[PDB]
Amino acid sequence: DRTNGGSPVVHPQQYHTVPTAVINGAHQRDRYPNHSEMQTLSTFLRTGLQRLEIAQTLAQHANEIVAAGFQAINIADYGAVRMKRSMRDLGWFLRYITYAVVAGDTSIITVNTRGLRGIIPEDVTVATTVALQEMQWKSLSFFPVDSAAAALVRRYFDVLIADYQVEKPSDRYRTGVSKHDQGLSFPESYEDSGCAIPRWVMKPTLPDSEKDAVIRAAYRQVFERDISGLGTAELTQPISQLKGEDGSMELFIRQLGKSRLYRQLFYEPYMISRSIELACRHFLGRGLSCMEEFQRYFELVADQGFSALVDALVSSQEYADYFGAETVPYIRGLGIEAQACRNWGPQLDLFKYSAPARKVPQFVTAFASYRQPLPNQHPYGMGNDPLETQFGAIFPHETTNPAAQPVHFSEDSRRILVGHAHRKSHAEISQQIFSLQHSVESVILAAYRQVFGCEVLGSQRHQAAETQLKGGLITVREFVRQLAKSRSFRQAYWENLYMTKAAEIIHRRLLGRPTYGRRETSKYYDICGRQGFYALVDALIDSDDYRTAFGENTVPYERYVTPRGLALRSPKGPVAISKLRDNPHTVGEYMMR
Amino acid sequence: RDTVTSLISNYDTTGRYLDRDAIDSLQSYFITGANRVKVAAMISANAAEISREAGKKLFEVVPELIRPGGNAYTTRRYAACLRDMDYYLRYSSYALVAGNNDVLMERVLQGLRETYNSLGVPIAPTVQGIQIMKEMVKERASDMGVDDTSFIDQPFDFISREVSEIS
Amino acid sequence: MQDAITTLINTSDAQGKYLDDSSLDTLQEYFRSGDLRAKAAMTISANASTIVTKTVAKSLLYTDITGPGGNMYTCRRYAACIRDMDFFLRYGTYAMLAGDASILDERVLNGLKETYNSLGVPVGATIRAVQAMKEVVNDMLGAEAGKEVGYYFDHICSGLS
Amino acid sequence: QDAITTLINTSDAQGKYLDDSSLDTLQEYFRSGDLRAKAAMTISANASTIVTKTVAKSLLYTDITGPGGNMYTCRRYAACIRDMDFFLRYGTYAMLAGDASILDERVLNGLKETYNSLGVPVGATIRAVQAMKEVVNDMLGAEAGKEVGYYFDHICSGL
Amino acid sequence: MQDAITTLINTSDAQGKYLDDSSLDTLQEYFRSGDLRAKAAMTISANASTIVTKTVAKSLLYTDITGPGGNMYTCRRYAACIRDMDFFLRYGTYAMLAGDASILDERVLNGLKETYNSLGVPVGATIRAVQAMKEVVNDMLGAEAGKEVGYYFDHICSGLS
Amino acid sequence: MRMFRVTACVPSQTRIRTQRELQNTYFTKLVPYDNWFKEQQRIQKMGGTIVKVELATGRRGANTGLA
Amino acid sequence: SLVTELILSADSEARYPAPKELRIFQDFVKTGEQRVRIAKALAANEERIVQNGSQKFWERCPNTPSNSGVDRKTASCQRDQGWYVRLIAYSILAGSERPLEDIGTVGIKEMYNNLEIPIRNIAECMRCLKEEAMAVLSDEDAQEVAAYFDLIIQSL
Amino acid sequence: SLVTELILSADSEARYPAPKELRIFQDFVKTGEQRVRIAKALAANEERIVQNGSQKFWERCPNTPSNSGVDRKTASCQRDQGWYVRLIAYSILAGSERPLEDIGTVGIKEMYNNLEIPIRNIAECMRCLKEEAMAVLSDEDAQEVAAYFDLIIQSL
Ligand SMILES: *[C@@H](C)[C@H]1/C(=C/c2[nH]c(/C=C3N=C(/C=C4\NC(=O)C(CC)=C4C)C(C)=C\3CCC(=O)O)c(CCC(=O)O)c2C)NC(=O)[C@@H]1C
Ligand SMILES: *[C@H](C)[C@H]1/C(=C/c2[nH]c(/C=C3N=C(/C=C4\NC(=O)C(CC)=C4C)C(C)=C\3CCC(=O)O)c(CCC(=O)O)c2C)NC(=O)[C@@H]1C
Ligand SMILES: *[C@H](C)[C@H]1/C(=C/c2[nH]c(/C=C3N=C(/C=C4\NC(=O)C(CC)=C4C)C(C)=C\3CCC(=O)O)c(CCC(=O)O)c2C)NC(=O)[C@@H]1C
Ligand SMILES: *[C@H](C)[C@H]1/C(=C/c2[nH]c(/C=C3N=C(/C=C4\NC(=O)C(CC)=C4C)C(C)=C\3CCC(=O)O)c(CCC(=O)O)c2C)NC(=O)[C@@H]1C
Ligand SMILES: *[C@H](C)[C@H]1/C(=C/c2[nH]c(/C=C3N=C(/C=C4\NC(=O)C(CC)=C4C)C(C)=C\3CCC(=O)O)c(CCC(=O)O)c2C)NC(=O)[C@@H]1C
Ligand SMILES: *[C@H](C)[C@H]1/C(=C/c2[nH]c(/C=C3N=C(/C=C4\NC(=O)C(CC)=C4C)C(C)=C\3CCC(=O)O)c(CCC(=O)O)c2C)NC(=O)[C@@H]1C
Ligand SMILES: *[C@H](C)[C@H]1/C(=C/c2[nH]c(/C=C3N=C(/C=C4\NC(=O)C(CC)=C4C)C(C)=C\3CCC(=O)O)c(CCC(=O)O)c2C)NC(=O)[C@@H]1C
Ligand SMILES: *[C@H](C)[C@H]1/C(=C/c2[nH]c(/C=C3N=C(/C=C4\NC(=O)C(CC)=C4C)C(C)=C\3CCC(=O)O)c(CCC(=O)O)c2C)NC(=O)[C@@H]1C
Ligand SMILES: CCC1=C(C)/C(=C/C2=NC(=C\c3[nH]c(/C=C4\NC(=O)C(C)=C4CC)c(C)c3CCC(=O)O)/C(CCC(=O)O)=C2C)NC1=O
Ligand SMILES: [Cl-]
Repeated sequence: DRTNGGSPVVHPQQYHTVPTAVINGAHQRDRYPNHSEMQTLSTFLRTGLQRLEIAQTLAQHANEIVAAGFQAINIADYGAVRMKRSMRDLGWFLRYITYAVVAGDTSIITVNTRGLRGIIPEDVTVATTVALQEMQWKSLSFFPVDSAAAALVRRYFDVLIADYQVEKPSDRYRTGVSKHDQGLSFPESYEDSGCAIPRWVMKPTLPDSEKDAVIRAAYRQVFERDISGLGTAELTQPISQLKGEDGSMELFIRQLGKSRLYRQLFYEPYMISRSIELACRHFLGRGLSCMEEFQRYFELVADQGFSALVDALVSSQEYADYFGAETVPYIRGLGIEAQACRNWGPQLDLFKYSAPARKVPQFVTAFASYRQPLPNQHPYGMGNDPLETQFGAIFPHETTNPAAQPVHFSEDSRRILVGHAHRKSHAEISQQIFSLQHSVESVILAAYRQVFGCEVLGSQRHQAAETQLKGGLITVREFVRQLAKSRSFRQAYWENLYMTKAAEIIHRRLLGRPTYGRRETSKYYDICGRQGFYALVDALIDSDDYRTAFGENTVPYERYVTPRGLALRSPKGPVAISKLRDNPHTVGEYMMR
Repeated sequence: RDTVTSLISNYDTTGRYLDRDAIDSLQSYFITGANRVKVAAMISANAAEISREAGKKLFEVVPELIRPGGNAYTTRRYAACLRDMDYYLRYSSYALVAGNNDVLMERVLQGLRETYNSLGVPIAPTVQGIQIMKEMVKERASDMGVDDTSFIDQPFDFISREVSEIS
Repeated sequence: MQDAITTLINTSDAQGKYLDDSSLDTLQEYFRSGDLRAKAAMTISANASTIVTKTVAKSLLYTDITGPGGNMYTCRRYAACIRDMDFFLRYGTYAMLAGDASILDERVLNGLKETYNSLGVPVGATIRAVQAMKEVVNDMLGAEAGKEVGYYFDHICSGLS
Repeated sequence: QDAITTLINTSDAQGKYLDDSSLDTLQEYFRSGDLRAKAAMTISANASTIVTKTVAKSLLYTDITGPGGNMYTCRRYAACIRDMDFFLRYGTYAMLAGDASILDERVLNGLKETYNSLGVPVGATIRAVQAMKEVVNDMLGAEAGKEVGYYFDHICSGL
Repeated sequence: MQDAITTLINTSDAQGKYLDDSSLDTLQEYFRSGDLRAKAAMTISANASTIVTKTVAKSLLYTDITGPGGNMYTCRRYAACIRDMDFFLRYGTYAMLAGDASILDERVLNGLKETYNSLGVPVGATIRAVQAMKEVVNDMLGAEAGKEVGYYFDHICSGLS
Repeated sequence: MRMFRVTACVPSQTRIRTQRELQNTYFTKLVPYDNWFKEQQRIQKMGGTIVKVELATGRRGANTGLA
Repeated sequence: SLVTELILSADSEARYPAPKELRIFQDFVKTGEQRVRIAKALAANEERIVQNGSQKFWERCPNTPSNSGVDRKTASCQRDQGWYVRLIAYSILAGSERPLEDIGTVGIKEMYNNLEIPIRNIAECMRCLKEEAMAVLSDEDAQEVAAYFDLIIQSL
Repeated sequence: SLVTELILSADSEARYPAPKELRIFQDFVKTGEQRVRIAKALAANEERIVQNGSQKFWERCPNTPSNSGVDRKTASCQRDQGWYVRLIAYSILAGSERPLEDIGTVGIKEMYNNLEIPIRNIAECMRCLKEEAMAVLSDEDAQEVAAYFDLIIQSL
């Protein structure tokens, strides 16, 4: 019903362990973990003995812990479901304490507990904190409290009680930046679960290494990677103006954007629209929110160049609202702020490091074609549509230059195909038919040029079928089936091909027309997947469409194409779409009356 | 685009002036606008109750979502689901004011299925909770005194239809 | 359809010489892992339906991806998911036996992401199903052949993710 | 996602306390963690030398460094070196995590499309990464080299 | 496809008139170049394989494109190149005898750049080879008919480019 | 190119910064001429008191050569 | 045009134009002078050919929408006759009936049924126009033009 | 390779490989040591099988473009003989004629007819290299190489 922006694989972080946080920090700094991060990992793995045995004893005595766990409530007055949820919550809290102990971080507790004050009905919060305190007392009662890790269990229970005592924490807000931009809200649990992103702020009195760290993060934001090791980052005047008391991080972002390094990376190999999307990534930390934002950017580039677009992005209200003056732009993804569903696919394909690997501009295609009806496309995306030439299964690769526009067609949806029957005439399409073009030999050759769009070598000749048809033992339909069951046909159209692409190209060669919808394509794919290649060839030759169109004594021929096929078959444009205006009069040349 | 601007844009794209059918439809929308504003007011006064109680009713009828396998188990995911409920209620109220689903088209259905398939969010509990929200706003509108509950029926049904699958 | 032998021949043939000593060591490695690859493929052939039953049992059932409005609802869709899982098992086996995943790359992973995004098939869910299949084969085969076939199962997941 | 995250994810998905087999898997991770960390440190102090030796033994004096090859045109050579450093450091990240999730989320997704769009040979990349596995094996020891070659082999799996 | 008479007729029909005087002398130019166009087509048809032989011998042979790692290594790739050259020369004959480049538009240059970039067929070397074919056919048909067929060969080269 | 040395303090009135979103507001910044109009308008839109605007680079009354 | 039929005949079986196709080609490229003269004559006397065809057509079969008193319908009929004999000139120049087919006689039947004009009335008018083309042209030129007029007659 | 033929035969019928196919696989991976030995021997004596092949191929049929006085053509003939014995070694290692066919013997005829070298003289030279491969290899190895040399003789 509507075109798809892509559903990429996302892994939302529910919490942080100790190793995940350290690796997140080292990764977000683009470096090997250093000696203190090394000491983090090694010290936590050293305490792992005590942590695992704490979790062992707590899981072993969980039944008695939650059995032991203000005005005590009545079972009958509270309700059976509410009593069940009280016991479930209590066992759940103990489980998450053991989870935190093994993970070495209270991030799971703090994320999953801090905003629970009113989720639990808040008239039983005194009962809740008394029960949690009694669980703390009992867990320490059978875990000896002199100087052991019972201090650790006390601290983790205290952190759980402290998180639960925190009242209503305000949801974070990604406010709409324009009339076309929707505002979004964001729970603080989702904010605290999200991966910590370093906020590189450059102040004039920072030490040199901290400044160089901020410069390196600026390179990683803008140029997508660290270029400082290379001699291409020779920008000694911008760096030097940036380091001391002047030329702040915003001016430096602009200087990085207008540099020819940025043009070589993200403007020279791209058309304007893809370049605009990448600039949105590199200067605001987010993709295009809406079509109208892209209209503003595209018109601005059209009359003033791309450097003015960089100037407008870093001079925008949103830039000063998020990154201010001396904060490096950072990527605003899943847990950093609230995400919109509008650009979910394009923006998650843009935040990925393989965003320059795509040339076709993902945002504008999705945003425009959502406000348009369904496109003329094979039901399993446009990569399944081969190139309408005489021969050769030429499909768009999913990896090499991904130009993918996924679209959901219904099962009953049918493709519009441009037939050659209504077009042209008769005795114009009966020159490409080759029934029984009366010589047998010509019919063998034309059956080849249908089955393999060009004449084949002698090793690819199916000479036994030639002798059979010259003797009248088999008819044209059986010969075409034998050619389509030859080994070289399998190599040409079945082995080195995606299976539904293989089925579609065999359908185009054996039927002379693309498939219509998921009925046909689903049936062929199911046949060739549960039964195989020769079964699909037999089912396509014995298909009722083959019998109605090509019968038994007629070589298959192309009958229908995609409209893209005719657009390829008219590079000068179509014949007569509206009467031309040869020798016209325009104002200005007329006004000089 | 509300009903007015959508109908005007359609006639602009075909080049016609306003015929009497458009004048009748515009006057009908302008008459229903008092009820639409009343429902928007009740919604703005009871939105947290409506969205949260719909989430609670959904988790009672679909029990698995708060169970450990479900994609609303922890309170992080629970709060995310309730915030989604508030999202649906707010944009359905926007569409109720406008009388048109363009707001839903560009700001609710613009990739919701892609997000819910990326995160593993189940589609059908989401539309079941949307229907619980619709029945809730229907019943407190009927108690408030609005006989015509037809207007408040449409945005939740549109979100459900565009989000749900084909059986 | 390229295999470890044919990849070795093609890298030697693009440079224009005979296969060298390190390539011959890689060839010996394939020639001596062939027996366990054949035994693993025979076991997979015997127990493929049991694998797919177990795989869907531990990963795709009793989540609301299976209930009404799921992608596994509307029984033809369940049969479609089972048929796809069979295809991943068979093609991971084909890649395992031949030594290289060229069959995966050319028959499955080229356009399956576009197809699954077009149908609305949840890609993370089918990645989870592939690694559940990987764990099932790990459980009923052992480590060595298990990690050898889980290599190409993880290749399938990489082509999906 | 490290090994602790994947283990607690399984346990919380089935809704129980950490089971004895799960605790045993955590035990293997936690008491192999010291050799993992040591390997991480010496992989950090000797990453440049490893990349040098691996380019020397796998990617040099083949016709991909020659004219018309993929490691002609010195900036492409520097990009090749940086890709090798990324692979080394992210295999290190996975080694410290105990899980290949950082690989699946930051390297292997995005890599095949990038390499096929740029025209980078996948086979030369995998032979370079396996040379990396051998070099880290030789300079580390069999156990640490195997534990990091598991993640190097995961990277080669995604290619 | 279209020819010179057809495209003149279609432009005049789009204007809604008969063949005007300018299209008339254009049609006279066609109707007096016809005999030499037919003789040039006959001479090309007599020596198509020899033209492809000289073309490949002067443009593609003794380069890295034919050695190992080149596009014309692995003999069936050489045959595919030779058959593409047969197509280029035959369709250039079609466009020369027709008097319009329309047949090259609907049967050669449509999707051909996309096809060659998909296969890794180098397009600049193909342009070099088609212009070598232009020199070969210019050699023994003469300048004039050679210039006429080289016009359509240059159109082929522009379409590849 | 001619530069403006601008000191201004731009306050936030629409958002509460939690602990990290707080950056600074009192910035002294070299501003290019071709953007200073838009920066003045932007920091007037957000509500900043502009206390110091001087011409860091270039002279006054330049008919040419100012960039 | 017959050149296009020769090329599509040389094409679609993957072969260079045979000597016989070149023989028909030289015959056509030498008859081109006569074709040009026929087309010039037809363009010269188109107006009176249409008027005399309308004269015989309204005399013989007067129960048509053209002579129902409305001047716009008969203006359309006049222009249609002129367009058809112009297509006859086009097919004369092109040496084959393909211009006639692709411009006026492929979807002719459903065209006139949408315009509600009876088919046999158009066939009668085309018989009249064929007779006018006979009366103003020499015998060879009459045969050349009458072949395409018969092509229209079959098409209705 | 034999493995690729077993996988593609298991494919196209949508079924896992049979016990017979995997049995052939075990036999082949056992024979791989002998096949590596044959490949090493061919790679060791490539120079001298090419030299002696040229010797007797010029002693039998001198009416070839090879010995026509151009030493570049002799170099090309030597290189072609070396490439084809290398392809035979590839078929030995692969165990199927797939490297011999796909690189060498699909477009033999179009390539060598475009090159103007007559086909059957190359057939004679390949017989010459077959006799040398007899002369230098042990009997089982000679038969294994002979299978692909006879495939080459079929190809031309
Ligand atoms: C109850 C509703 C179901 C449920 C919800 C759930 N959703 C998410 C995460 C997100 N939800 C959205 C939604 C929107 N963004 C928009 O712009 C719009 C229109 C205004 C909508 C509806 C988004 C983008 C996300 C991503 C996170 C974010 O906040 O930006 C989650 C959390 C996912 C996770 O595991 O991290 C949940 C739990 N879950 C259920 O089980 C119910 C069926
Ligand atoms: C004019 C000849 C035809 C025409 C044009 C038309 N285009 C748009 C909209 C866009 N055009 C583009 C184009 C480009 N992006 C690039 O990067 C490049 C630079 C080389 C080009 C040429 C884009 C991205 C858009 C969208 C942004 C924008 O609208 O400016 C429209 C408007 C479409 C709409 O729905 O608003 C139009 C009308 N239309 C015709 O009918 C002419 C034949
Ligand atoms: C009862 C008549 C028989 C029976 C039932 C049984 N079924 C399952 C498990 C499942 N059954 C379904 C059913 C459907 N999905 C659909 O789309 C349709 C049509 C709308 C149907 C009927 C599904 C999806 C499952 C999977 C479990 C789930 O929901 O996650 C079981 C359990 C088997 C197990 O181990 O999971 C059983 C027992 N058993 C009998 O004896 C009867 C013959
Ligand atoms: C199952 C584990 C998951 C799942 C699957 C699912 N898939 C489909 C439909 C299709 N799957 C394919 C896949 C392929 N095409 C190929 O050529 C190959 C073999 C190499 C594969 C794997 C295709 C083409 C289809 C479309 C078939 C059709 O047109 O009917 C469905 C059904 C889609 C529908 O709406 O009917 C399903 C359910 N879904 C899950 O939830 C699992 C995680
Ligand atoms: C000579 C002035 C100095 C010197 C040279 C030296 N070079 C190498 C090895 C290589 N040199 C290159 C160079 C390039 N490849 C390119 O694509 C470009 C752009 C045109 C350049 C400059 C490469 C890639 C290699 C590796 C070999 C290969 O091609 O695969 C060596 C050998 C180093 C080694 O360890 O073997 C040497 C010695 N040595 C000096 O002392 C001079 C200062
Ligand atoms: C080197 C051993 C092999 C090789 C490498 C090569 N890579 C590129 C270009 C890029 N590589 C990447 C990959 C990444 N960037 C990252 O940040 C990550 C880690 C998270 C990865 C995996 C990217 C994005 C690029 C694009 C441009 C860039 O240089 O960053 C090149 C240059 C390709 C070109 O034509 O520009 C090369 C040469 N190539 C080989 O042949 C070796 C096998
Ligand atoms: C020869 C001068 C150059 C060259 C050629 C080459 N081509 C192929 C493969 C194909 N060529 C085509 C071409 C066409 N299909 C059509 O319908 C038409 C007219 C529109 C043409 C010209 C196709 C489709 C293929 C693929 C299928 C087939 O081979 O029949 C190859 C083989 C490459 C491969 O990997 O298959 C080659 C080598 N190579 C050169 O170096 C020359 C510059
Ligand atoms: C020698 C046994 C016979 C012979 C040889 C001969 N060959 C050439 C020229 C070439 N031979 C080839 C061959 C191949 N290209 C490939 O890709 C393959 C690999 C499977 C082969 C075998 C080619 C392409 C050429 C052209 C040069 C080049 O490689 O670029 C010649 C010279 C022809 C000339 O003058 O151009 C000769 C003499 N001649 C005989 O008489 C022997 C029977
Ligand atoms: C830290 C682990 C964790 C916990 C314990 C948690 C709390 C939680 N309990 C919840 C709710 C309740 N807990 C309780 C009960 C308690 N929770 C307690 O810990 C104690 C001692 C009490 C008071 C008796 C009740 C009555 C509810 C009502 C649920 C409803 O409104 O329908 C919920 C809502 C989802 C659900 O119904 O399952 C959440 C999100 N969510 C988490 O992530
Ligand atoms: Cl701690």
